Amino acid sequence: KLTRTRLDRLYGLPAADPNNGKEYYEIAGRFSLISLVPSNDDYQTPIA
Amino acid sequence: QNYGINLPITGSMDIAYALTSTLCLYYPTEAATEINDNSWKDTLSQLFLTKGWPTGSVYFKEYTNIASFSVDPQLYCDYNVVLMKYDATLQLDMSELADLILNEWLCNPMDITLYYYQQTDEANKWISMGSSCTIKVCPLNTQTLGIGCLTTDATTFEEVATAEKLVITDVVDGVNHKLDVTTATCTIRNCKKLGPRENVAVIQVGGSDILDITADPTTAPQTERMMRINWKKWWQVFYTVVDYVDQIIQVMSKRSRSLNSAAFYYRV
Repeated sequence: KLTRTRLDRLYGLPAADPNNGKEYYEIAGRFSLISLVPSNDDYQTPIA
Repeated sequence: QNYGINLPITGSMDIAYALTSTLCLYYPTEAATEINDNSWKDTLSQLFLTKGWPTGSVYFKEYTNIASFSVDPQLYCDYNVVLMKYDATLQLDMSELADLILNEWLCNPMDITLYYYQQTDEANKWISMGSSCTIKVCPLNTQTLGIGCLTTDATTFEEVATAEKLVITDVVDGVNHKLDVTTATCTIRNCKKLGPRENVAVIQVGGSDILDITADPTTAPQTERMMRINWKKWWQVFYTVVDYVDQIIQVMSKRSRSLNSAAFYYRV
């Protein structure tokens, strides 16, 4: 709700004070990364 | 008397020359479940008494499954007769079990973490026993390097088994082989086939006889100690076994390594 305005019941965070007493919004979780890594093998090496 | 020295034995042909046993049986548990009775052992003991062998000394043991019987068999007895169920999908299990229980194997431990290995005779076979055996092997030429598999890695090996309860393996003579097996559950031993064992005979309770006892594909003979009969009910099988007990005793004999005189010959 914005005081002294023509619209109330606003939705979504304002662009003025998006933090309001917090610096980092810590988010802990598990990530799985199945990627196409560029690497041939333990091959591509002199045999000796 | 003198032991451990092979000496000539004198003989003749004009001199006129021409019990206390201990029987044991191994059978799978499905027979016991099907017979629906538990007092049958007393009947078998009485029938053995009728033929002539004393009671009290006869022991019976059961195994949950042919795989359960496969891992570390125990054979301390005088006349071993084992009933092995036949199948059309598990030929190698029966073959390896009969081969292991039919011939004596002088074995040594194998450490595949600090050594290499090679064969030097036609009786050199590798026996793996455990709960989860997966033998992974990469051949090495005379220059000690991998062919078709890199020695540095181990996943690229050419496997010969996968979670097998027991697996007998043979390798090409004259070359080294680097091995990597999960030793935390399964053991690999280097055994040499010294000679035949008559103390154990196997009766294939089933159909098409498929047993081979020789590692070379050239010869696959049918030994006399390998018996085979048809079956629908286990009581018929037991009746046939007890009726022909004399033939089974005649074809078999006392173990050729515990005669109380063959000492210092790898037994007693």
